[PDB]
Amino acid sequence: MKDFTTYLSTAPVVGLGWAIFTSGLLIEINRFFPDPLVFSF
Amino acid sequence: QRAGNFAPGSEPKEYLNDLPGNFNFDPLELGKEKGTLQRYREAELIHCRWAMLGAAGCLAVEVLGLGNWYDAPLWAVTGDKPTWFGIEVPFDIATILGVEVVAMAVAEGLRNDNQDMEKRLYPGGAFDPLGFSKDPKSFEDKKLKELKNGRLAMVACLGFAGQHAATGKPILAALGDHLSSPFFNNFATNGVSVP
Amino acid sequence: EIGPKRGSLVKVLRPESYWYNQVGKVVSVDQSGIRYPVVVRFENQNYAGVSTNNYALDEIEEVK
Amino acid sequence: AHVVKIYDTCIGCTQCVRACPLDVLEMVPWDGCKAAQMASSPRTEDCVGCKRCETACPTDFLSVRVYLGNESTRSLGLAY
Amino acid sequence: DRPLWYPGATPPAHLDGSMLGDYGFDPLRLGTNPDRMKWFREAELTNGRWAMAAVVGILFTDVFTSIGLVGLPKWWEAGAQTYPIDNQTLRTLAIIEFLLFGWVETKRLYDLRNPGSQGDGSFLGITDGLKGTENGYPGGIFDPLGYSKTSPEKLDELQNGRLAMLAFLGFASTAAVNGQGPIESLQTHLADPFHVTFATNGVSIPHFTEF
Amino acid sequence: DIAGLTPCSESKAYNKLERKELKVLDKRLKQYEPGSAPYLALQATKERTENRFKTYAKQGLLCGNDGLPHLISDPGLALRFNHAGEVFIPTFGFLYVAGYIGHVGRQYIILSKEDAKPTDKEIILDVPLALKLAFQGWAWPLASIQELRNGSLLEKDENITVS
Ligand SMILES: CC(/C=C/C=C(C)/C=C/[C@@]12O[C@]1(C)C[C@@H](O)CC2(C)C)=C\C=C\C=C(C)\C=C\C=C(C)\C=C\[C@@]12O[C@]1(C)C[C@@H](O)CC2(C)C
Ligand SMILES: CC(/C=C/C=C(C)/C=C/[C@@]12O[C@]1(C)C[C@@H](O)CC2(C)C)=C\C=C\C=C(C)\C=C\C=C(C)\C=C\[C@@]12O[C@]1(C)C[C@@H](O)CC2(C)C
Ligand SMILES: CC1=C[C@H](O)CC(C)(C)[C@H]1/C=C/C(C)=C/C=C/C(C)=C/C=C/C=C(C)/C=C/C=C(C)/C=C/C1=C(C)C[C@H](O)CC1(C)C
Ligand SMILES: N[C@@H](CCC(=O)N[C@@H](CS)C(=O)NCC(=O)O)C(=O)O
Ligand code: SF4
Ligand code: SF4
Ligand SMILES: C[As](C)(=O)[O-]
Ligand SMILES: C[As](C)(=O)[O-]
Ligand SMILES: C[As](C)(=O)[O-]
Repeated sequence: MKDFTTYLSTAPVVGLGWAIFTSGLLIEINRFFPDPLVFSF
Repeated sequence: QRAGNFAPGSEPKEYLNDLPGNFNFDPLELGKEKGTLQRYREAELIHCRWAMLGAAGCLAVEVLGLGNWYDAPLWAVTGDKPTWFGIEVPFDIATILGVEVVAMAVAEGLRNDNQDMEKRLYPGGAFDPLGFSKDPKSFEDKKLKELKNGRLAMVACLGFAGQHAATGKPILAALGDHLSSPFFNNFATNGVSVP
Repeated sequence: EIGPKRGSLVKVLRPESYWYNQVGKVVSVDQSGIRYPVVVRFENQNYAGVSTNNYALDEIEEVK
Repeated sequence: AHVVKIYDTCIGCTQCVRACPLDVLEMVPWDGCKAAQMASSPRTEDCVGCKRCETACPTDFLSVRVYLGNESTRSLGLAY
Repeated sequence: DRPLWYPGATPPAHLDGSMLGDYGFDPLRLGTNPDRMKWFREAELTNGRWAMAAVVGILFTDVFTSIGLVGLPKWWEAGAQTYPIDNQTLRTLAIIEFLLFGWVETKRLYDLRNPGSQGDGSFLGITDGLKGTENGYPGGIFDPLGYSKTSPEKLDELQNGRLAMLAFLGFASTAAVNGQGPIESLQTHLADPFHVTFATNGVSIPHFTEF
Repeated sequence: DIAGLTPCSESKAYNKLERKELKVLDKRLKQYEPGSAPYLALQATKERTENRFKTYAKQGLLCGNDGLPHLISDPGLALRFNHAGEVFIPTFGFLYVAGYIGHVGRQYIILSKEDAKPTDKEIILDVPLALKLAFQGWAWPLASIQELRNGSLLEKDENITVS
């Protein structure tokens, strides 16, 4: 468990956890909010 | 000697201690070198004197009703001879410029060769034939007086050209406009001053 | 007795040295007498991968 | 040929000689700490300029630098 | 130090020192450097003091409007009613505002820089009264109500200023999505407290309450 | 009217392009029954395409002789008009996010220079420290300017140069 949590600080973590968070966030923003190309005002 | 601070409580600048008209101004910390400050004070005094003359003339033209300071040389394009109180001086366009160039050349060249660092600023002898500078205490006071009154004339003359550029009206006309309705006739209501 | 105290960190001023203006502890200032007495030790590698070097005493200077 | 130099920056590690493939440089008296040797280039007719002696020299900066010069049969490694 | 913002187990680092309205709230550690803390203190003071005199114009003036005594307009269009007025000092207002402020804001600026530093013959004969006891707490201004020993009433001022800054933020956030004024929103919310709520206006999710 | 461009509602080419797209969609939309999945997919696609074309034409965005939208990037032309969102506020939003990122990364890489073998921390990150700094950088403009006045970001010329 300890060595596993230590292993979870490398490429297989943020760099995966990161950029997975970001791809998901961007895809969800483009899905709920379909086609933005200019701000509200 | 020091006449005041531009901002009360501002930290003094050691460059300007023994200078006339000291207000602790220089904020960009120019003239810090001991050599440039002399030239810069020649600039002050000479610009102040030229300004004061120009402002006096611009005001006098309109006060006595002869016309506009902006329309002064403008006759050169129509061709009508120039006038000083309608005396109708007869000289042409090229003669004026030539005599100006030669006279300014002679006078400025004589002025430049003084090499008396204190007289390059405050000449003596023939330039004050009345002898107002003989009294040491009154001389400093009149120095401060001309410095202040020329610092006004320098700002006024820039206000002359700035006013005319946004609104073509003359000096006294714009002053009367403002004194008529102060809150309406302003520089933000020009439409050109502030975008 | 010649060079800086051992264990005291010092910087480098060898103009041609990978380690320049940055600090490094001294291994042992050579007391036997030689032109490059101060042996400084650095943790970060160089282009060659070496960690230590010996310098002259007219080149090293004080701490930051 | 290849002008080889050896500066005073040296510790006498005896490594740039057990690494040179052409046995070009020697190590004769130097007043050091533990080994007390300094490198020298007595002969250059056989030096090819491979810069293998500059890779093993741990001195910072390097103690030996090969000033590239003109080529010959030895300097071009030509068996023909 | 007065009670903490989190009641339990949240240690402050540099807020153990005495200061007005200190509840140990600084999660982002923006006031670690003492000089910047000394600046942000005056920042709070000028913001709070300004928002209180503003929310009163929105609160105490609209309470009479709802009751029907006065017919003043709401603040989200009180600015538009002015210049259409017959006697309207048109928008030479903003620039004269800036001039008249600047002249005083610079005095306060240089006083914070050199505390209590007002030349002797700098301002006509009133140089004397312009010296401030402390930063952001000048003397010559409050006529009465400062010569007590219990000077730590500044807690009331700071708490009311924070409450009024929240008040104006809520005013701007309401009059932007609720469409009505603060008093009107309050009265509709007392009328029916379950339907008029930020959940129905401001968040995008619950708008899909399709059974 | 700026740059000879016209608001994008009065563009005959823009409406012609919308009609072209809708015809191209419907020609292969008519291949499936109204109950199947592909039909619903094409229906939703047409929905958000019509939504594209409707929602753009609000607050004003100029389309040229080609009918396509053209972003105005000059501050001043986005002012005196209604174009401040074309690219003026997105600039500040990206600046905010990029600040945020650089601030957090710098404070991380600085706070790691003190412990033994910092290189390890660059291949085995301090996840809780990174999470803490990630939720503390959204005031970075305040911290940056005053950390600049502070001087804790200027290195006093103690780095490796060659000249
Ligand atoms: C005000 C001015 C310049 C102002 C500059 C200033 C204050 C600089 C200030 C600072 O440097 C300090 C001090 C310290 C630094 O750290 C900071 C800054 C801020 C940089 C110039 C005026 C300059 C004024 C001048 C030269 C006036 C001359 C008038 C002339 C020539 C008029 C001619 C005629 O009007 C007549 C007389 C008759 C008409 O009929 C015909 C014509 C020809 C139009
Ligand atoms: C809310 C606010 C600021 C909020 C600050 C927050 C949340 C900060 C919180 C934290 O930083 C701390 C503390 C500690 C950090 O470690 C963490 C965070 C979390 C970062 C400012 C209000 C600021 C409030 C101000 C300045 C109010 C001024 C209002 C004015 C001028 C209104 C004027 C008029 O409304 C009238 C009166 C009448 C109308 O008709 C016309 C107009 C013109 C609209
Ligand atoms: C200094 C001095 C000195 C001298 O000598 C004496 C004298 C004169 C006394 C002085 C002065 C004084 C003064 C001016 C005072 C004032 C204060 C204020 C204004 C406050 C307010 C203050 C204010 C405040 C708190 C406010 C608050 C508010 C709030 C919370 C609000 C809330 C709300 C909201 C959100 C929204 C909704 O829709 C509505 C409501 C529900 C309502
Ligand atoms: N009146 C604004 C134009 C933007 C605007 O506010 N339009 C009105 C409709 S003409 C609006 O959107 N009102 C929204 C609301 O009342 O909530 C301006 O001066 O440019
Ligand atoms: S360049 Fe090669 S051959 Fe020449 S001395 Fe160095 S190691 Fe020997
Ligand atoms: S390899 Fe370099 S340091 Fe080692 S003995 Fe040879 S010249 Fe000296
Ligand atoms: C405004 As104009 C007549 O000076 O070009
Ligand atoms: C008081 As300060 C460091 O913001 O000028
Ligand atoms: C978003 As609004 C109430 O200012 O039109």
